Amino acid sequence: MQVWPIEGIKKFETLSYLPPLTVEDLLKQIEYLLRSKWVPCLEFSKVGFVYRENHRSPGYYDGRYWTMWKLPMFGCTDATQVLKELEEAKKAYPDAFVRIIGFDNVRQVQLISFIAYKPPGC
Amino acid sequence: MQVWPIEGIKKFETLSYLPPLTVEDLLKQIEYLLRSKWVPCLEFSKVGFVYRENHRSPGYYDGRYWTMWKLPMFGCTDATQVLKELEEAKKAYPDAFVRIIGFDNVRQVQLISFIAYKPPGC
Amino acid sequence: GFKAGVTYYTPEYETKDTDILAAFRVTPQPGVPPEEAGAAVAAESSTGTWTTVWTDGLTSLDRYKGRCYHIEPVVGEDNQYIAYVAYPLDLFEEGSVTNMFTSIVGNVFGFKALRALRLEDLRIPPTYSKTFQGPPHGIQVERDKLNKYGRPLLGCTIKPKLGLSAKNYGRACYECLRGGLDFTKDDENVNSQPFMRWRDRFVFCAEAIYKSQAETGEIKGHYLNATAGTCEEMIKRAVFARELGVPIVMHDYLTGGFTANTSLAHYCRDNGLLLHIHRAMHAVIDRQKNHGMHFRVLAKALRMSGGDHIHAGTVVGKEREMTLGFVDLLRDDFIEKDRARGIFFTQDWVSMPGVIPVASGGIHVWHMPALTEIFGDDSVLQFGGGTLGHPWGNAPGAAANRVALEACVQARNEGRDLAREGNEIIRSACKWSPELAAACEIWK
Amino acid sequence: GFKAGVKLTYYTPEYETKDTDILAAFRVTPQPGVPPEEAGAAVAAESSTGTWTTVWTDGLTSLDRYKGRCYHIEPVVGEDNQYIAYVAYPLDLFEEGSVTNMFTSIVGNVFGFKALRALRLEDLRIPPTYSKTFQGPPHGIQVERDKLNKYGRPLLGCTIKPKLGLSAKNYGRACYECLRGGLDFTKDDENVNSQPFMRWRDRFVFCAEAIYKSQAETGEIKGHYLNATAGTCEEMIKRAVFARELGVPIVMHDYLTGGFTANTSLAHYCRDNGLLLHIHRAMHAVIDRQKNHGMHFRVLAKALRMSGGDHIHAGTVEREMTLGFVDLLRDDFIEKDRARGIFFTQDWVSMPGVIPVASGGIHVWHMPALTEIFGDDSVLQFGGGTLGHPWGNAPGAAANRVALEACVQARNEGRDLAREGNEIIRSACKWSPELAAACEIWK
Amino acid sequence: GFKAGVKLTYYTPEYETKDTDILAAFRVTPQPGVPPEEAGAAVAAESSTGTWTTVWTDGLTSLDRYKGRCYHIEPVVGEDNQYIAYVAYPLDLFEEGSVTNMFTSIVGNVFGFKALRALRLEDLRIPPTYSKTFQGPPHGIQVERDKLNKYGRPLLGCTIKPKLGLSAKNYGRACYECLRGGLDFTKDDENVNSQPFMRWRDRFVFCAEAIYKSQAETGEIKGHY
Amino acid sequence: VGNVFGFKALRALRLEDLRIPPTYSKTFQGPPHGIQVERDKLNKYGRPLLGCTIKPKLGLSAKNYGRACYECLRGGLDFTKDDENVNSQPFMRWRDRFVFCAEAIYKSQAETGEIKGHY
Amino acid sequence: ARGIFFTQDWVSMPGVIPVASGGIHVWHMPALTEIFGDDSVLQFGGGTLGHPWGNAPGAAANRVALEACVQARNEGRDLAREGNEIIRSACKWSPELAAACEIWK
Ligand SMILES: O=C(O)[C@H](O)[C@@H](O)[C@H](O)[C@H](O)COP(=O)(O)O
Ligand SMILES: O=C(O)[C@H](O)[C@@H](O)[C@H](O)[C@H](O)COP(=O)(O)O
Ligand SMILES: O=C(O)[C@H](O)[C@@H](O)[C@H](O)[C@H](O)COP(=O)(O)O
Ligand SMILES: [Mg+2]
Ligand SMILES: [Mg+2]
Ligand SMILES: [Mg+2]
Ligand SMILES: [Mg+2]
Repeated sequence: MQVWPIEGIKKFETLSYLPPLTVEDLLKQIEYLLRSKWVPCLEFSKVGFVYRENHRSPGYYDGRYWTMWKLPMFGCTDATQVLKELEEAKKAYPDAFVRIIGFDNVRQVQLISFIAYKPPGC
Repeated sequence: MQVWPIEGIKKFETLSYLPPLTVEDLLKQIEYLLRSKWVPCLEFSKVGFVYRENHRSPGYYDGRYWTMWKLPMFGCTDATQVLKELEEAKKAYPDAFVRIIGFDNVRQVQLISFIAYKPPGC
Repeated sequence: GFKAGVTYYTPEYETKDTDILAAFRVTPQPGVPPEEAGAAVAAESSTGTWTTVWTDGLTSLDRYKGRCYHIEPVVGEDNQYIAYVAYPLDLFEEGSVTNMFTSIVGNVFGFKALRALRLEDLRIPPTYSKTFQGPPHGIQVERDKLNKYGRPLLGCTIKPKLGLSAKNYGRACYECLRGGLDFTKDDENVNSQPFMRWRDRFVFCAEAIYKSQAETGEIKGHYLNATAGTCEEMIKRAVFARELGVPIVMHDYLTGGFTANTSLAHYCRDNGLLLHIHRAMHAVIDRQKNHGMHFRVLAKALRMSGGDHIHAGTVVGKEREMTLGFVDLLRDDFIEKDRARGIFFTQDWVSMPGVIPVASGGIHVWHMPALTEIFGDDSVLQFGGGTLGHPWGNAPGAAANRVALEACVQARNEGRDLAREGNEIIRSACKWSPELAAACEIWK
Repeated sequence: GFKAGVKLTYYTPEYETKDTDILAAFRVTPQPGVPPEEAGAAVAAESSTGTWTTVWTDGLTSLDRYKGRCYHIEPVVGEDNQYIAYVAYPLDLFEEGSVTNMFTSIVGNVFGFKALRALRLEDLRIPPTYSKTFQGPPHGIQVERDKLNKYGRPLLGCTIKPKLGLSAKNYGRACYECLRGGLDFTKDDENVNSQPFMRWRDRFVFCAEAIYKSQAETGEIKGHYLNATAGTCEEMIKRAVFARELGVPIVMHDYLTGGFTANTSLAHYCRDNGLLLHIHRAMHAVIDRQKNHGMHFRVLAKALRMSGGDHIHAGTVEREMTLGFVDLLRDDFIEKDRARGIFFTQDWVSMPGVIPVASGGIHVWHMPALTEIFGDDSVLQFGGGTLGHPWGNAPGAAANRVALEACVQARNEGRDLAREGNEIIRSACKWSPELAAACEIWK
Repeated sequence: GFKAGVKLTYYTPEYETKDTDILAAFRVTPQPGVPPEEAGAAVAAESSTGTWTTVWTDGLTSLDRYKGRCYHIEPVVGEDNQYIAYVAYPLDLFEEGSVTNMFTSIVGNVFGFKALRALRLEDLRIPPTYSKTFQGPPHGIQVERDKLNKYGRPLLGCTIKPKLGLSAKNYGRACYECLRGGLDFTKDDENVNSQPFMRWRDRFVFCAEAIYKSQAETGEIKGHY
Repeated sequence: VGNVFGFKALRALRLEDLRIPPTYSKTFQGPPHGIQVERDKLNKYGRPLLGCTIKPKLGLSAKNYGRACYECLRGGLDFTKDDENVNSQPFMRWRDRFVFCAEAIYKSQAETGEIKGHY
Repeated sequence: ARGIFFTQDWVSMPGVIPVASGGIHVWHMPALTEIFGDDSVLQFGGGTLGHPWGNAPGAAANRVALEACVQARNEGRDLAREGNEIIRSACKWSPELAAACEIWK
């Protein structure tokens, strides 16, 4: 019988329970986005999880929004371009978590979000 | 006249005002659980006391629940087996508090809880 | 056929599972046979009338009459008998202890043919008890809420009851709680008075509760007395306790009354507050063996009206059997008839939660073994002078009691006989606990 | 210094009571081997600041200002072990306006002290300084007479029977017939609250129709004591509220079984809404029957006057003792009188009085005696005495009303009701067929 | 000991019903090949504590205290595949005063079980210990007769038609004429709540005028549902 | 469906579908939030949500019930759930269950960093 | 053919998330994911509380199985045909899932 860890295993929703995603793994997830005609975008934060500082009413949480890295990559047709931006973000903010999200103009909502980089020690 | 300490003496309910329990002392308390036909279970936490972060309404407290070490030892008839698990917990989590709890399926409630291990600075 | 002019003793009657049964200790007046005494008890506590009334012809009386179905001599007494009476379920208002008491003991005790009368027990049928909320929480829920298991709970009753400022009162509370006690308590007389108004007491006691809780890491509480002159005031006090987020409030159920107590019990259920019940004034009613109401009846009534804790005496010494009897009636789900313990009827509570019995009085550390053995873990032991009287103060006094208790618990769990090794268990604990050693020297 | 653990302080024979002290007279029966001074002394300590071991917190205040004091002890003529211990309690011990606290403070603990074999609270001296913190009766004797426009005679009522078993409508029918015959009120039994087959709201509706039908027929104001006694305060008030909506004049409460906290709340509601409040003393005998232990009814009576009530049951016809507490219930100033069980001079400083109510197995032949004993300021309840008349409720009510007025007329003329009672009733029988019929059945 | 998981705990023909149990009579039609005993067990299991895989949390309490149990199965005369399965449910499973919970607890899940081709709840034995937690009728037969002062005959009413299409006033007119002729009540169709052309408050106003006009005319108490 | 299913001329009747016109549906609030709003509120995207229905449905104390919830949530499930039969009953009254389940929700949420809930 | 007898227009009224429940476990994850897609809730009662290592490991097993299915689907794999392989492959790096798969195969 094995005990599930209580620390060092904090999560970032979808795909964060799989082993660390390799560059190839990430590329395929990004390609899924482009194939589905969704717009990829990078987001980063030095705080990786939700909290409740300003209110505790139903549905209210702080820390859901992170910061946008530049703008959504509209018209992107090369998944490699997204990786390029991820590398730039990591270079500028090596101490920040970076996730890849996706927007769909047809459904008119954000509909994808997965962690792509975690700072050393996080 | 002697003054009761204000620090370094935080408690863990039943039996925590007694001197540190020896291995022999611990086995006797476990056997009591077994003779009483109750099910022993280990619980651990890196936070040893109660607090009120999410609410302050009557009867609500955070920190009452700790994390379960594996599962309740149903059918256990050897107090030594409980000791074995306590040692594994201490080895896996030397910086966490570990307590032994008990459940009774007749009264249908948890009915035992005493500290069994405190780190090297608590 | 009317007939103006000037039916209750039925030994052939078979009780219904919906009947409320009563066991009355009756002392007939001279020249009054016990059979006549029994009928009077039943008639005067139900449909009996001195003269014939034509309105009886508009309904079916044998459907609403109380019936004395059995009478037996009292062991030892020469003119005392136990008369058993059955009352139809339809006579009682659902969820009202006030009506149950009014219906059964509201009139019969003043009947001329009865020199003396005492209600010993009541068989509350499930069909009637299910119409009551009962304890706001009950034994098991309380232990889970406070995260306390495997030992009696400990509390200190603050003294002097009257005379301290709200702040000095709260200071005493903090010191008691930080030393190891689970609760501190307001005296039954402490409501709101000149020099110590209730809201000020609530504020300082709340500060004390939280200061001690933060220091020790264990959940603490103070029985904040909400007993008041009016229901509006009583609720007002419970409301502020709720705002403060404290775990428990208190009520003197007999002096405040059942209508008010039930209202308070409902409020506590709706707001997650534990309810400590003090039995002030009970001895005015339950002390004499020949007249009144035995405490076990008042205890069942409280469980039905609502309370999480209830004082059960001191039972201290080495009455024991009678106390264990009503303690079971208060805590257990099913209690079999046991005359040796004052249990006249088998009582089935059909899952209504139990109430934690509270032991109090002039008890101290040397009584810990006996108290633990008598009550077991599901009890609250209150030490007033036994804490505030410690030579080193409240915190050390609390520690002495907590240590003495855990020593007894440890010994009992290991299989030792508290009823025989009690003193030795305490003496052994004195070896490593200076606080306990100091307490034992003063009260031995 | 605070040193230690485990009649020298609580027995003060020359203490002079203060006008603000609450005084108590306890009938004490000491255990064998216990001096009466220690007995009376323990009564004081155990009903105040007693403590088995010394506590340092006592040094943070002045306990002598909070202790009860036994200032006098005397034997009860005829007992080798029964005495009356007088105790004085400081005003500061009591919460203003709370009978609940007064009872808790004085009788909440002492009765179980084992050095005492038996204890009975006989009387309490309620100081004006404390009674002025209580509303008292919602209306009181004088206001009630003015509201109902009834003067010069005891009021009359009928307690409906059978208490349980009748439908709300049949119940109301019985009420109408009683009221139309001459009775001022009809009444719910103490046990009648809300039950299967007769729920309270239905009873209130039909009784209201009965009240108004009989009032319109006779031209005299009528009422029915609608019992608001309930399991919770919310329910109790809910019932008083509907009575208010119906516009009826009076409601009822079983003060001891419902409790003082609830009773005080109801008395307040009645004052705020112009409702008279009839108080039934159900369960009092559990406490006040035995001379050796408990609380005498006069204490429970004073407590009710304080908590609030316009009527209060007082018996059925001991004599001297009854006249004593009746005065305590009705008058403004009552001088001490041991012959009538009045242990303390009682000054009510204008708090209204309560109308005493007589009930039980009484009938027309008891009318002269009842009128003589209680006087005009009382209510006489005839349950079987009305519903048991051979001609029905209306004639039964008429018989009682006639018998009463015959007694009142005679008394007013100067006749001795105590000696000419039977002759007064026999004479009335000669012109009242209704009374004659009743007199032949209950002679 | 707790292990993996996977009628063995629900068909108890020896079980003696308790006076506090809620009893149910289910007309069950088993799927082909399903033994009558297995179907009855399934009815009890799937309407109570039956779980597909063993869960260790069951070890924290006493199951036999919360399981519904099929205590009797009777074949239905004339059917080669129909039986009445009787199930007893402990009192503690039900929330006091809640018909919603009683239905949820008994018929909330079992009717969809694949092993049962068809299932029909025929009756329920409501124990006094449970029914006493319910208010029941606001008034009931006897109180109603006393309130309306009507005795010795069935009451009479007319259900207004057309249910929809009349103005509130024309509707009330129809009511008045019915009541004045000798009927005790007039009635709103089950479909008549509040709709375009006849809003509820307007209907209540005109029906009230009709109730009182007819009552004053006849001298008998009138009403409109 | 209020009256027709009982007509004797029909041996059996089943309503299969209803065409709700926009003119009628627009008079209803509809879902308090709906699929998209829920995903945004919980900050969960790209996968089905996961939950565990607590068992045994009846028999556990409110606290033991809550303990089971905490352990389920901390392992990766988004929600834990009350059985349809679990409302308020002897041994597990609703307010006690709410208190303990709330402690479980917040303990697991703080531990994992993901938003948690209990039906 | 799918029981839709009328064209239904909801004119922007929000949708409701469908919930799958019953005797389902890790091996059903691929099928469940393919049938309902992302906008659904999958309830695992016995499928969690029945895991040999307890609730936390049970939850982890279900969360891992689901994300493995989601990942594979996103890459373009056929869940209806490669389901078992997707789960078996995930068992290699997830002891929790491996334990679950051994119990309910
Ligand atoms: O303040 C206190 O210390 C208690 O209230 C005390 O005065 C009381 O005497 C005991 O609790 C026993 O009383 P009972 O046996 O009457 O409960
Ligand atoms: O219902 C009634 O007819 C009365 O309630 C009656 O039962 C009662 O016996 C008398 O009122 C005297 O009672 P007390 O003297 O005890 O008040
Ligand atoms: O407690 C549970 O585990 C569920 O509530 C379960 O008992 C129910 O059978 C499924 O939810 C499917 O039922 P339906 O398909 O009928 O919804
Ligand atoms: Mg006290
Ligand atoms: Mg009466
Ligand atoms: Mg219709
Ligand atoms: Mg379910």
